[PDB]
Amino acid sequence: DDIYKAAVEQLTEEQKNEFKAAFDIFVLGAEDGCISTKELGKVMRMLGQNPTPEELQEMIDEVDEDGSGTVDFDEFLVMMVRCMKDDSKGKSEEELSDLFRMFDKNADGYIDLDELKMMLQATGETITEDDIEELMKDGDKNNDGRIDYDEFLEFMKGVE
Amino acid sequence: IESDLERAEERAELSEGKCAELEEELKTVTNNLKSLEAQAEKYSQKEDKYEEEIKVL
Amino acid sequence: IESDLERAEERAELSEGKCAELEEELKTVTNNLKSLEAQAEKYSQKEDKYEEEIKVL
Amino acid sequence: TTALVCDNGSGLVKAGFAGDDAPRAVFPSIVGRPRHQGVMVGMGQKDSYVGDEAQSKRGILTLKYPIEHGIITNWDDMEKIWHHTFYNELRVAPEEHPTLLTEAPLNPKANREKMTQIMFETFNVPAMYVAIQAVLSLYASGRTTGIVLDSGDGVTHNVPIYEGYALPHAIMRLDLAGRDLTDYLMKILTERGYSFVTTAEREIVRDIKEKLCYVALDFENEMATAASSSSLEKSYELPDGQVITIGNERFRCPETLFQPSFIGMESAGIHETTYNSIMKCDIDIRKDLYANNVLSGGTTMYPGIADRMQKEITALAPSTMKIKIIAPPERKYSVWIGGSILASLSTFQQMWISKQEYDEAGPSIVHRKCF
Amino acid sequence: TTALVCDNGSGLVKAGFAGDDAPRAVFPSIVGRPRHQGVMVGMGQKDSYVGDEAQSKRGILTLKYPIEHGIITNWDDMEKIWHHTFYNELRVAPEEHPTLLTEAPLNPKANREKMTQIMFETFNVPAMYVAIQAVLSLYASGRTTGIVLDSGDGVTHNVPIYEGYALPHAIMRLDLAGRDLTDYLMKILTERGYSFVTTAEREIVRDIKEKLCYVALDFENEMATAASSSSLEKSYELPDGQVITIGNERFRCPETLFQPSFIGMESAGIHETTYNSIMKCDIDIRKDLYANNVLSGGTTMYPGIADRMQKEITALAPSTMKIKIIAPPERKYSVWIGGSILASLSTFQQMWISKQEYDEAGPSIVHRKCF
Amino acid sequence: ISASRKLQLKTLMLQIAKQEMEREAEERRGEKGRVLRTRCQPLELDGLGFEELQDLCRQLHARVDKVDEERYDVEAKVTKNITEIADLTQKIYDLRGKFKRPTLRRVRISADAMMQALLGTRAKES
Amino acid sequence: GKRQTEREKKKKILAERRKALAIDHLNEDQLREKAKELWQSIHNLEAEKFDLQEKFKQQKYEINVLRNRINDNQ
Ligand SMILES: Nc1ncnc2c1ncn2[C@@H]1O[C@H](COP(=O)(O)OP(=O)(O)O)[C@@H](O)[C@H]1O
Ligand SMILES: Nc1ncnc2c1ncn2[C@@H]1O[C@H](COP(=O)(O)OP(=O)(O)O)[C@@H](O)[C@H]1O
Ligand SMILES: [Ca+2]
Ligand SMILES: [Ca+2]
Ligand SMILES: [Mg+2]
Ligand SMILES: [Mg+2]
Repeated sequence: DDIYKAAVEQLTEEQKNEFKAAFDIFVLGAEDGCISTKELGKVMRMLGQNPTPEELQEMIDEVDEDGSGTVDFDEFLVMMVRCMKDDSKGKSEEELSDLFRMFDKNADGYIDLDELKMMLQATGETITEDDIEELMKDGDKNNDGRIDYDEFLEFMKGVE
Repeated sequence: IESDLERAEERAELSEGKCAELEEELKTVTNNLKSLEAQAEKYSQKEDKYEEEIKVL
Repeated sequence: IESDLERAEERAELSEGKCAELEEELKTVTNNLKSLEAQAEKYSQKEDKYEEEIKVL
Repeated sequence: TTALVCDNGSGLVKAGFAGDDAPRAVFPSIVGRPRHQGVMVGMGQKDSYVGDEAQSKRGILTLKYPIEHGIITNWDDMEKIWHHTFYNELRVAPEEHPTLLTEAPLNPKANREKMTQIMFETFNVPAMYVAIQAVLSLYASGRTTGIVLDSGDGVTHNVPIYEGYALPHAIMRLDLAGRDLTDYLMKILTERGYSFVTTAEREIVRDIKEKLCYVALDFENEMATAASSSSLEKSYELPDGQVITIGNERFRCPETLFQPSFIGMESAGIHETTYNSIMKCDIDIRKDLYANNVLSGGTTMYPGIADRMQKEITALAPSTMKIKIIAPPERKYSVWIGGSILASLSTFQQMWISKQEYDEAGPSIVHRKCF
Repeated sequence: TTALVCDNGSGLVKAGFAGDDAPRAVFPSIVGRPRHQGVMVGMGQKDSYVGDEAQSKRGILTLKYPIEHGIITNWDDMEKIWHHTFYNELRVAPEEHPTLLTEAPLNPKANREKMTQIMFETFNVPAMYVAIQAVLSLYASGRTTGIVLDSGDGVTHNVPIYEGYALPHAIMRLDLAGRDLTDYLMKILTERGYSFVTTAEREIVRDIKEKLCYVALDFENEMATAASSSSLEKSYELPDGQVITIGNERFRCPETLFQPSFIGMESAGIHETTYNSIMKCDIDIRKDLYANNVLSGGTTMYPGIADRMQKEITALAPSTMKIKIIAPPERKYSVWIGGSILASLSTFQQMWISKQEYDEAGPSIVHRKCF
Repeated sequence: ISASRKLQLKTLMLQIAKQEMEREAEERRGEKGRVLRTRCQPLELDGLGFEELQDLCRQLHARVDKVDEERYDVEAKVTKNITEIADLTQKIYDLRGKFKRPTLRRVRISADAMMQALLGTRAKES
Repeated sequence: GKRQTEREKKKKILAERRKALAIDHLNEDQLREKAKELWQSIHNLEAEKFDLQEKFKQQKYEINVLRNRINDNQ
């Protein structure tokens, strides 16, 4: 899933052509071009089984930035990688707790913004201050500025 | 809207609790003031009596 | 639910106003009580001096 | 380091670090096991909720105080209460802090020895000291003489002190206190129809007593007035609605203090045991004790008691002496404030019972020079 | 492996694998032998059509429910229903799947013991567990407190729960349910001329009740309005034509729930047995039960019941408490959704009655610790 | 950065933190070994008659008993800490678990697995 | 007997943690052997003690973190 999402985001010819051929096969009644909810359900029914459409609708609108009943590109990628769970949610609880306690040099059970940004500098990866703000706001559940282990895991979801 | 209603309810509850506490505090301090005022009146009377006693003795 | 939420928020606002008024009352009465405590201490000193003079006489 | 000024009490445990103005954590001392069966799985249901947690789940618990009258009747529960107090309400391990417990006068020795043995073996404190609950209340008033009436919730005791020299032959300990007043109020409420029986509803009756009851200046006049007019009937809303109206039960509950014949006790009220405690003292320090009568403890917070007691003592005492009753507004925590002051003194720093001393003489060290 | 969350019920058997949102197969629990003679040879006529097959051939059958009021009165038919449910509606052999049956409160012991004996001897499951039908409905709501009124088709029971601790002394089980409402509707339809007698036509009356009846907000005003205007008369087409018009029978059929004197029952309605069930609880958890009243079961799907019940309880309850009635849209399958959630828990995985345990203690194991 | 890009950013963050933990453990082990070397000091054996060796043995046994009592104390502390952290972890789970029951579906097979079941071996990438 | 249980626990701590010392029957050379064995025993015991201290420190750190997270969530 984690490999597949990244691969299909900027895929070469092969599996994107496979998706296109899947749609070409799906034209037996459903031809909306951009997969809507009704066409998605029609495709799933013509497959040969009667699954609960709740998973289909969660795929089609839940992870979406729009949730309009239609299928986007990265949204379809999330749909494809969502059947299984291969992305290890940003490490494991033991690893995350160890990295947070070494992160919590102040041993206060929370990560202040100052040590947060200092660690971010220590990362050395690509810098994005808007992404820094997004991560902080993910840690702004009670909006106390500091980020506990709960919110730390919250924005560590799917980190591969 | 349900979450909004829950937040409104909890805010109202906190405000009412603080109001009750303030009521209790004001009651106590006002009772203290009343008692002290009565004591002060009695003390003025006692002071006049003591001065009279000083003069006569 | 929407109507109930609106009523709850209005109740919370009213309670906050009441709490502010109670705070004002509490501070005023506290100041008055301190003033009367000082007055009573002066009363006590006067009584002490009068008692001593009575004993001497 | 800093000292832990704990104060077991009976009804409210008050604790905090030495040198402050108010206790850090104040919470009822009750340990309540659940009594029903429990059907939800994985709800995380514990086997005993202690402290202030069991005052919120009291609907399905059976609260039971571990301290009856000063003495401790259930040592396991008391150990649980202490463990909670140290670890969750203060979050300071006891391995690095001296402790200063408090104990009522004239209590059984075994209680005090077991207390020190627990503090030294289980919690493993560096050094602990046990002090009489009235001397601290005298510290807090900033006096050095005076006769202090410390009417707690478990036991009411009356220790006279002069110039720092306590008079051991004049301590009058009486076992009427707030708990008996709660039971008597719960018993006289039945005269209107309200029946409280469960050990959880005792807390509701306690709240009624705290918020409504007051001490009458003159008992017969109040009984006559409440029986003609209706200006006294104050109402109160139970935890579920159904408001109740308390009539002349308001000043009849705390009147038991001055007439212990109401609950069948033989002894004289708190207005006459103070005068008796004074009269046992020497003839030359009675004026100072008359002028410096100190009130403390929770139960002396009834509105209008500092006037009733003064009127009664003035009736008993000779007409020439001046009767003055010291009633500080911080009455409830007076013992703990005094404990903080005592623990903060430099002269007191060598009176602690050091652990090596306990190892050499056993728990009976507390009765020795280190009192 | 996965667990089978079966739910016998009385009127509709709901089953499905643990961990889903809705039961996989829902079908009436009726077993109907043919009653006429039969002349065609080789037609392949069976001796008993069960489940949803007998709702299509009901014209020549005599349908008879094997569960009267929660209890099971005809064990052979119930065994047949279970066999059908396992093999044809789910197609999973029971030799490789744990089962989680459900049972009404206060049912006879012998029923439960026979149920477990059948499941262990005939179908030979690995492990089965029996749960009270109301705790599951409380699971599905995602709460942990609240008093749940589970008005099924067989029996209406009202189990209050607080903080996961069920109160066994406050369960009020009443035997009025959907079946009695069907019979009463079939009895009052005769006032217009329509006579339904056959056990097959009871199904038609049930369909009329489901599609047309509703609970009136105020009974007398509706009775007065339906007797003057004609805005209520809704028509319905029988399985052969000859449409019928239901007048004030619409809200008189489900009114029996709030006035069981209509069908001659003495007890009080579902609006007053909930208040009585609350008042038996302790005085400190009544506010939470008032605020978290939960509805479940099929019969609570009448349009307009969540308002009538709230109005009635608000009339009975003290004016200060807030009365809230939780009526999720997935009411019918609430018990089964809760059953799926409970079977999917890791903490619950060791509560099953393993087969070796049954072999050692006999069928009476169900009353023991493994409840 | 893209969503995947910031996921890789946090991945590098976790890698840096893991390296920091590795060096922390290495320095912990080295410094504790040095500290024990300071305490656990080797002593001479040769050149000593019977009495000196017997006295050394007595001292060693006394120190063994003392440090064994101390080890019991620290082990009891460790056990208490284990119990307390287990209780805190369980409380954390209670506050943020239990009611987290997801949509357990046996019909939404894996996209590769479901596609194979409905088509044979069509799905072979995922 | 719970108080008796803890008292016998600490008594066994004071007694059983001490082991059997036998060095006088061991000749000067065997005495050196016994001294070496006791030396290794005490050094390993102090190693265990230090490891216990460090593990307790880490456990207490995690306890602080979890309790702080609880405070945040409440
Ligand atoms: N404001 C109040 N008015 C009347 N009674 C009170 C008040 N506060 C506390 N009490 C009574 O005093 C008791 C608490 O006494 P306290 O001084 O805490 O006892 P202890 O000496 O054990 O600490 C309570 O049980 C209550 O009955
Ligand atoms: N939509 C509806 N409106 C009114 N009544 C209904 C509706 N659906 C079901 N019922 C009644 O509820 C009964 C089904 O209840 P159910 O919850 O299946 O019982 P059980 O607890 O045995 O499963 C039916 O007999 C029917 O009378
Ligand atoms: Ca969309
Ligand atoms: Ca930090
Ligand atoms: Mg006290
Ligand atoms: Mg049911």
